[PDB]
Amino acid sequence: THEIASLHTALGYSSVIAPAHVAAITTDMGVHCQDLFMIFPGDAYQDRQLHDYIKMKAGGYAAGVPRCENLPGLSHGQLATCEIIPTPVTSDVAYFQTPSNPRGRAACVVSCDAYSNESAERLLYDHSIPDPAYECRSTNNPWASQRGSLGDVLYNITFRQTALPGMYSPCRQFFHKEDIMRYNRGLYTLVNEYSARLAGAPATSTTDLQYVVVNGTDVFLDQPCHMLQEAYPTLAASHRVMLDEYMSNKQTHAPVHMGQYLIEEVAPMKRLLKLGNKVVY
Amino acid sequence: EALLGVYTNVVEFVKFLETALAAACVNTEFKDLRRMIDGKIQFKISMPTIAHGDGRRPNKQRQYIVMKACNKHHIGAEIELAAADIELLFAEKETPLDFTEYAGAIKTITSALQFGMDALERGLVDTVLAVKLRHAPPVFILKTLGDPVYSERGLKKAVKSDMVSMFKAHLIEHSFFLDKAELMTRGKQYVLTMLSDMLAAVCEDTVFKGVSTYTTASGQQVAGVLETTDSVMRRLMNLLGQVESAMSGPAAYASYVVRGANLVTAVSYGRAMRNFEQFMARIVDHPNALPSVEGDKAALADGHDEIQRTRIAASLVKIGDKFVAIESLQRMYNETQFPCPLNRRIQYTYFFPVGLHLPVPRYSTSVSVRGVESPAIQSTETWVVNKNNVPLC
Amino acid sequence: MEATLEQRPFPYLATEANLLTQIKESAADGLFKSFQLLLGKDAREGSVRF
Amino acid sequence: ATLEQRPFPYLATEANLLTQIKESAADGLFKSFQLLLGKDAREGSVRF
Amino acid sequence: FFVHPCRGSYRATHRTMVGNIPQPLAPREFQESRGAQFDAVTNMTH
Amino acid sequence: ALDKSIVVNLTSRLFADELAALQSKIGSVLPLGDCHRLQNIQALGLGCVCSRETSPDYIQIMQYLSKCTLAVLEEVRPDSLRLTRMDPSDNLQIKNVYAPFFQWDSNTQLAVLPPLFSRKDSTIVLESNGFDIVFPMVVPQQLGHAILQQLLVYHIYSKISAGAPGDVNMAELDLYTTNVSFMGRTYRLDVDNTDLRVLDDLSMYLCILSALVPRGCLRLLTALVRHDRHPLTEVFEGVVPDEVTRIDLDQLSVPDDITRMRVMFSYLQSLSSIFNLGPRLHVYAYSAETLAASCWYSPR
Amino acid sequence: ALDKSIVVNLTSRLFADELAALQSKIGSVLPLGDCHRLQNIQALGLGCVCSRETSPDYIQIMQYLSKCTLAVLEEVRPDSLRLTRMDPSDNLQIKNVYAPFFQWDSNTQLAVLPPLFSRKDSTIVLESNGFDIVFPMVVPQQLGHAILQQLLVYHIYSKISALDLYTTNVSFMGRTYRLDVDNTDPRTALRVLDDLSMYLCILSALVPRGCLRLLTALVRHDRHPLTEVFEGVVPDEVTRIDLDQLSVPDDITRMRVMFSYLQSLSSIFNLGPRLHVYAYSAETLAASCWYSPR
Amino acid sequence: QAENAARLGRQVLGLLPPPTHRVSLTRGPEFARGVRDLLSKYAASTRPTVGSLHEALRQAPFRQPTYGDFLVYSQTFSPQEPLGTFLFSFKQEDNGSSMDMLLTPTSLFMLSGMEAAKAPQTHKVAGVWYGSGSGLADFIPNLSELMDTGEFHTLLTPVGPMVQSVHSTFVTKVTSAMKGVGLARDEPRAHVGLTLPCDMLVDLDESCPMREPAGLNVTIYASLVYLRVNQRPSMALTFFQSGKGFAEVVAMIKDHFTDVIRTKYIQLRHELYINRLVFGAVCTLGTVPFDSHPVHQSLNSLPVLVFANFEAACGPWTVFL
Repeated sequence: THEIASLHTALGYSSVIAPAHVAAITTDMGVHCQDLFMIFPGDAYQDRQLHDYIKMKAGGYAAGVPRCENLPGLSHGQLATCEIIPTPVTSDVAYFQTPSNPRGRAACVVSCDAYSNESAERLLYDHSIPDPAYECRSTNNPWASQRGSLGDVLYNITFRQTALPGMYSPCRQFFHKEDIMRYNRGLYTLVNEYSARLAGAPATSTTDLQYVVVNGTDVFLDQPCHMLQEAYPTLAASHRVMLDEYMSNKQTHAPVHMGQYLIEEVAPMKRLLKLGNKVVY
Repeated sequence: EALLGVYTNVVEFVKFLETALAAACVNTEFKDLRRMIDGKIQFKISMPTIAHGDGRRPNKQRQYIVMKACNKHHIGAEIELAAADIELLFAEKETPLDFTEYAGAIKTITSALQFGMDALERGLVDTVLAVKLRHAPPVFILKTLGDPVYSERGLKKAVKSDMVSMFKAHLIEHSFFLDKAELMTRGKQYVLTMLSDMLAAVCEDTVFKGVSTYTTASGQQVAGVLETTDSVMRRLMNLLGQVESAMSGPAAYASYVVRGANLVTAVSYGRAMRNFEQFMARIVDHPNALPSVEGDKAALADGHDEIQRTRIAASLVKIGDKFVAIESLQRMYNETQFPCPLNRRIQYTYFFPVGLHLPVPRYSTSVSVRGVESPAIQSTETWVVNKNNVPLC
Repeated sequence: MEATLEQRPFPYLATEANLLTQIKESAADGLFKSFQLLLGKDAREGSVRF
Repeated sequence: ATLEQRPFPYLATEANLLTQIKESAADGLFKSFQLLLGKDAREGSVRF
Repeated sequence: FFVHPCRGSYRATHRTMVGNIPQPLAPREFQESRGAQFDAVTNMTH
Repeated sequence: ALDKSIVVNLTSRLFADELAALQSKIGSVLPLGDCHRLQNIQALGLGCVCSRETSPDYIQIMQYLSKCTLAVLEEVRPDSLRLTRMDPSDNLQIKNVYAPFFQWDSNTQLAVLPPLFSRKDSTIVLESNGFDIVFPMVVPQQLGHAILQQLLVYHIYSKISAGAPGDVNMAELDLYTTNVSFMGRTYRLDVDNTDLRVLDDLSMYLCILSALVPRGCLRLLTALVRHDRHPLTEVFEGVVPDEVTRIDLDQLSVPDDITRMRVMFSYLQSLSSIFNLGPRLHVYAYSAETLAASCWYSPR
Repeated sequence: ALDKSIVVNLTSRLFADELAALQSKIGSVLPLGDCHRLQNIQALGLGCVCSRETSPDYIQIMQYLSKCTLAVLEEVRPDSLRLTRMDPSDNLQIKNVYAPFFQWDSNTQLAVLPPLFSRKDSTIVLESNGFDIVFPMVVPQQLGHAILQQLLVYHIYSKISALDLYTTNVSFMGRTYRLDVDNTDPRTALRVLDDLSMYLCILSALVPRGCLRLLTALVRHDRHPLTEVFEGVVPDEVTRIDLDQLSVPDDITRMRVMFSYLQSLSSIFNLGPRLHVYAYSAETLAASCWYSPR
Repeated sequence: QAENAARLGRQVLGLLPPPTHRVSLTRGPEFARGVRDLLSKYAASTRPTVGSLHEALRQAPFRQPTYGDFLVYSQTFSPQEPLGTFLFSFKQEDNGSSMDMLLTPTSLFMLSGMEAAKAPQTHKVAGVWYGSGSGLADFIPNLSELMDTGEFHTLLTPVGPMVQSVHSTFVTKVTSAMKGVGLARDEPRAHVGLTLPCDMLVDLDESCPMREPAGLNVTIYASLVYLRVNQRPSMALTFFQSGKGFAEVVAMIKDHFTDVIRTKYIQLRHELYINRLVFGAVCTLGTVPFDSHPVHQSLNSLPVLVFANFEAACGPWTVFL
């Protein structure tokens, strides 16, 4: 045993880290959705014949590293899970090109007064106040931002960690009230805790599926989505045709057509999109 | 048939003080750290004010006092000695095969003892780097906090909202900056204004700023260490030359022993100074002397003035006027099969629609699309592009 | 036993570096734990008692 | 004013202090004492 | 959802059909375009 | 400071075939009738008591194991085996080579039990000396108190089916006894119903209890009436079945009832201890790939 | 390492009478009260609980014997007795001078019991000091149990009397013996019997039915050497219980609780401390053994 | 820098097991000179000094525990413990490689569900280390059914007192002590004694006197009692302290739980389930030497005893009734 004591003699921050070079993308950015049959095993329909019917239309550990045995091998990497938040058909598309929350209300608590939970809760929930993003509407979808809404019913669950490996949920961070109120404090207390504490329930790494890391040893990751409280849009195209317009000409591309649209991605990494042999950065 | 060669490894012994990481630290050897309860460093910051004669109420004299404390760390190791190894360590004056049975058993216990020391010397370089990685906030937070022009008035509600918009705008544009150098036609000057802005953002205001600790050849001043992986160090060493690649530094640690009059107060009371003798000559030997940096520097650099200076193999670089050493620590991590902490993973969240409507005055802007535009059509899926540029529905 | 701050009249030393940047804000939003402001009538060396 | 078992260099006296300690300390002749039995009767350790 | 008298509490029924979703949240120009999608799939004749 | 080693010599050299089987189990636990370092072959197995010519026994083995000294193989050299001595509360290592294979965990309590399964699973025959060494059945304590129990029930109903066919179903008997569930896992044991003569002595004892106990406890309640009767004995009158309390004790005389009550208790303490106490040892570390468990012996 | 020796100071010189009996039993095991070098004689005897004027109760005496530390004699000086000590877990020479003599061998088992055959033979009274000394008895466990088997049976059939050849005789291969009961306090020997009434009727409630049907198939014709207790006639009770049909998964849950209650009967039939002899000399009457408490 | 490696030359070679006493016969009667620790009576002088008896103090017996290395989730093992608690290892199935479940006695107070007034002090303390009690019962879904048939006492193997706990955010590393006195980590040359709360421990030797023998030994026993409260199954864990020998304490425990036995077996005059008949079990947690005073402490208050010179010697579970 060797004992070492360390002290910091400067007042301000004397060390700075920065991302420089992306080595490779681990997680496949594909289409696989989260299955609630596998996250919530208890709840079922009354008829066993009708509940076995719907399971036919949809569908553990191994030496410390958890594996799913339904897939024999994977070709595009670690497979990403997708949630589904029900949304009215009339929600505006102009919310979707700019980075924001998947609920209809902006949830940045950093702007609020320090140690004021009631003022911070009033930003998240109360609808006498139009959005900190928008002054026109109160909420994009009242199915997710409302107090007892289905967004707040499904995904405001604090993680419970069964003996089974358990699974990660991307939407759980944006809807969980108690993990958002942790950032209500002053700025420099949030900067001091940004790198020192690994936050509440992130995903695993080098697995088949995205599991929530229940064994935090030497997992190094940091994630800027908790602090800044936004989610970055990707390529969307309601038809195959309008994705061809984005790669023929990027400037004279039309974002909204009569029935269809396109969202150009705004992400901190800018990938090389190459379909065919035409390359659009 | 016969053997041709029997070849082994000799473990590359790298201690803490030979690496350039010790430019970011101040090393003092401390005999009995098992006996310490707490550390303490005590600041007293006297703040001057401008006197101006507008309609202000003028400020009186201000004063701040800052308390810092140590952080304990523990390192473990492991040695498993064999049963018969300890058993035949004792009997000898047997046949000459039992001498070489004996002499091959002392080789086992010494190579097991080098392993106990190497696994402890790697632990310093690990735990000192883990100290640095906890107190290292990223660029996009600290760049906008490192300029006083945004917060001269104070952090009210409208300034905080005005900085959150700037953490986002700096995270989208200026992230992965060395990967953006290929696509930019300007290129090698974009990285240099990015990386010198990382230099200007770090608080250079250290207590030991006047202490001489590292020098180059010809007495120039080393200021800071940037640490990368091997793949990034190939880039930055090609973009900027390794102008000198040898620095000077102390050969050993600074000693602190509790001998003398420190020992009486350590036993009688529960406390103990650091450098009691220099601390006594300020109070009782020569009182009422105002502190002046030209004559007070010898009491700051306690020990670290006049440690034997030796040549340190490094790799320096010119950034602005400030010389920066460049390290890479993969050789101390890939030989032990532990993953390097500078290799690092970043998670993003990807927000995404499917299946909307568009309102009653429908419009278009495209010149070239002939098909879909009928109002009876309804889109029930959206197309996403993978990591490998394969579109999926 | 945690380490605590104490206002005893220590013989303070002189550092070359300035410390004054962003101090007035860092009292309001805490950069560091365990500080104590001292305004004008009370910014002095306390009377030593033992 | 606190009692403490730090290993002081205790000084030696000519006079005895042993007359009626068993029933004076038990009936509280003087406040703030502590009795040490056996292996506890030792100058323990230093820790600053 | 609706409010039920007695403290009162919030109690619920179920929008059985699709059209019980109110028209600010499922408008009529959607809802008859959704009907033209029914018309094209089954290939019925008018 | 003390020296412990147990080195057994032989009269004849080993064959090349028999050497590979003891190299397979170079770590094992052998019972051993003597505490000294130099010793002959006839004690280090279980061939001193259990043999083919003698009738197979359970209880006389279990009487023997708690009286016996255990030892662990270190290195098998022809012809001199090298065991290591087991001490009270001494820390050492065990490799788990036993047929059939039960999986060990750390923080389990190993209980040395006699072998009641097949011959080729248990023993390794030494043809050079003509003597049989027998490796005991090392099984964890909760299995060993449950692998015993279902096989002892299977031995009883095998005795009923041989006396009358209509009382016992084979499919009901096999599926509920030969499959043993432990730690989430299932083990289908070798039945060896090819002809379980090990367990005939226990199946004689537990039945001779099972008739004499309800006849016995009637007389023991009624003889203890006091005003200083223990107040928990008033509660247990509701536990005994109603058909038990209707025995005419006028049928058995006093010179018969002294013989019963002495047979009553003398079987009990001879049967209580042979379920309870044998050489039983703890394990605090285990690894499945190395198959090596760090153990320590508690002699009781 | 460790020391073990107890030298017993004594306030009067012993007579040549009582010094001759002590010199005869120079190797003997007797308990004593406290764990110190210097010791009064009023802790050496077992007669602090087993006296003449007080009615002794051999269960409470035996219950007393598992509390105490045990000691072995070394020398009998005319002033001071000198004794060595038995501690866990220590190897020690032991020598039996115990007068109801049995034969031991190497790898035998032992146990310590109160004197249950002839107390006047096993206790010498000290007329000079006034305090008598009672020697306990060491017995191998087969006869160690079989004496406690008979003493529990005796208090059962002494209470029904409110004769002797069936209740006071301990049986063994080759010999028969007499237990010493004239004045026994039965109250501590009946609380043990009160707890036997607790275990035994719960064992009558969970009796496996297939095992009772095994006796209805056995004792009628299949006669065996160890089933001669029933004398060829079935009990009337066993025919009453086996009217039900047999089912395997009923008795599996029964035989586990049959098993687990037979773990409990060790607690009521315990001996005192145990002695595992690994080597015993025959003509010298010494041995070597390691003391194991509980 | 070799001066720092010369310290490992001293301290490793000085700290080894004593070697086997093996002397060749050609040397002579030198082997009698190598027997020093068997010598037990040292000479005293008119004024002995440490320079006279440094050789008498040099021979010490060879005492060493065996540690257990446990890797625990940080939700079960609370991040703050008094460093001498007793431990249990629950075990149901090997699911992963190394994730282990440990139960302090305040943690098993919450899984039980016993009432407040029967343990009035630790109910406040074990209610603040944990949630409502369902933060732990999600690991064992069978707690309603392990109590019915009575398989819970067969799944606990008592381990011994804590030594060190290295705590991280998601995973706590716990080092216990078996076989004896565990060596203290942070304070050097010290010995970790075993701490029990004053509420769970039920002392057993207590007299006016109104005389019992002294000895060397007193053994701490654990008990675990199957009962039913509010028509729901629940357990009860109590401790005992007596050096009376195992033949008495089983009779001494039945007098303690008399009223508990009386309330239960009223219920089975009406329904008799053979699984319900098993009542309790008793383990032996290891010996304490005679006349050691259990020193009272207080933590936040929670009164907590502490037993110096505790050595751990685990036994099985024997089913008393």
